[PDB]
Amino acid sequence: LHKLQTYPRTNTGSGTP
Amino acid sequence: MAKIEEGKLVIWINGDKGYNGLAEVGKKFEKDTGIKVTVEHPDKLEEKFPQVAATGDGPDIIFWAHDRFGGYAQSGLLAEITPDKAFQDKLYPFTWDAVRYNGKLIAYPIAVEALSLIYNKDLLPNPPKTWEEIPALDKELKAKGKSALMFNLQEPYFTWPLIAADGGYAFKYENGKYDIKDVGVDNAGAKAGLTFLVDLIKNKHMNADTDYSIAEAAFNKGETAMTINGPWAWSNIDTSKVNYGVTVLPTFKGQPSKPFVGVLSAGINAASPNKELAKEFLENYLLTDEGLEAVNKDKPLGAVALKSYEEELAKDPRIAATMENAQKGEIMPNIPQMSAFWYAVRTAVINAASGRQTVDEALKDAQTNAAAEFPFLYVVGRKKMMDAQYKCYDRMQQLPAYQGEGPYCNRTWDGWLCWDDTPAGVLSYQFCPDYFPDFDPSEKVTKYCDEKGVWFKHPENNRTWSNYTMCNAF
Ligand SMILES: OC[C@H]1O[C@H](O[C@H]2[C@H](O)[C@@H](O)[C@@H](O)O[C@@H]2CO)[C@H](O)[C@@H](O)[C@@H]1O
Ligand SMILES: *[C@@H]1O[C@H](CO)[C@@H](O)[C@H](O)[C@H]1NC(C)=O
Ligand SMILES: *[C@@H]1O[C@H](CO)[C@@H](O)[C@H](O)[C@H]1NC(C)=O
Repeated sequence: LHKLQTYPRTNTGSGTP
Repeated sequence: MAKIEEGKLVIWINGDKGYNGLAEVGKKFEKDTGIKVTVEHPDKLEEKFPQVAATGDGPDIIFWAHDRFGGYAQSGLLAEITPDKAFQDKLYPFTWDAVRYNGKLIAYPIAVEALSLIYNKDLLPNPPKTWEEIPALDKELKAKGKSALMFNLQEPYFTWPLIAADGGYAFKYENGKYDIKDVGVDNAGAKAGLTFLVDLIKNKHMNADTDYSIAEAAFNKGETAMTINGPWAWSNIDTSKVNYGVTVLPTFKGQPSKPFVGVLSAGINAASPNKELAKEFLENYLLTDEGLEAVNKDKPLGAVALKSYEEELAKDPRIAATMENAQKGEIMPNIPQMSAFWYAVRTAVINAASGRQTVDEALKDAQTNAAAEFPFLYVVGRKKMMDAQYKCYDRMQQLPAYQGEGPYCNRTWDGWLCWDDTPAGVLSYQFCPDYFPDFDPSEKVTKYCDEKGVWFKHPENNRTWSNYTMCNAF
């Protein structure tokens, strides 16, 4: 498990920029 | 609380450091430049900073040990610092490494902080080399109305050296990166160290409730023969006239106590309108022999990052001891999960010491109590995005019309990033933005200009869509 993987996941799908 | 304001500096630093000495460096700066420097020491400043910086407020400069700074940088809250190599060469390379995060320097190192054993030479002319001898020493001292040892049991910084001695660690480092799946208290060594602490308490050689104030008062009044503390404590001991020494921490199972070493560092708030002033102050006033001396005269920094002044300080045996304990310890990781680690260990130690949990139960819950802290590291602020938006829409007005030949996609703000006019068929790219802490700013965002001078639309909703998926993949 790497340091960015613990964070809540920011949406990057459709309906984002 | 003094407010952020162009043409002045506001500095936060912990109330156990020489904040009045730092303010004197500020007065020298103001004398030369006309720029006022205000130094404050709010409680829990290391917890407060991200939330106030997230809305564009907070101090221009924040001082803390480097272990907090990765969390702040991952949230986009710290300015990159950019000292020249000549300046970098004035500080020890290990101190710069403590403040290097995702490839960037994110603070200026100031002091190298390690705990030492502090002892009353009149009660105890030959301090114990081992933790294991302390119970018998306490028995001997209690017959004289004294005790062997009192130190802060409420903050895990102070108990950590014993826990780490025979195998405790925060996170495994391997293949160039930390593995955060386990906190390193799930080993026999960590358990043995915490068990030794708990046993001291069960056997009445220490009291679970002892904190920084209680321990300090007892040592400085000559009631206890030893304490464990850092160099910031030395001023008050000088005032008390106890005849004290500063020495290597005791060993445990033959292994050195292994303090977690902090590099007291100064970060620049990403939101500051005074970044250049802050750089000038830190490089050219504070990080000089005269600047550090002014702070040191208020409360000792201990060992420092600046080579020229450290070489002078290390003539003092107390400083040589601080460095010996530092070299027998471990530099803290700077990763965002360090705060989670500390919160978990805090609870485990208080719970085990007090008998609220067994040692085994307390260390088991440290794993899940650490993980419980992870979502709270998601602190974000809108300022960078909004500055980038404003810049984008301005630049789209001012740039001359496209002078290439053929169909192309128009200049546009996609919501997070700015794009120029792009030829048909080109996959444009730029670095991922640092708005969200699950984003890696060394990864790339792509935006496809299709065959007709039309930007790519996501097929799920047929809306123009830049591709941020590599920013937080895996
Ligand atoms: O107890 C956990 C706490 O430990 C360290 O804080 C130290 C700090 O480094 C020193 O400068 C001194 O002020 O005492 C503090 C302990 O009270 C970590 O730096 C900190 O993040 C952590 O929460
Ligand atoms: C692209 O920009 C040009 C010049 O600003 C404008 O005339 C044209 O209508 C725009 N096209 C689209 C598809 O928005
Ligand atoms: C976004 O980029 C990733 C990485 O190149 C790629 O796997 C994915 O197919 C792209 N998505 C779209 C819809 O373009």
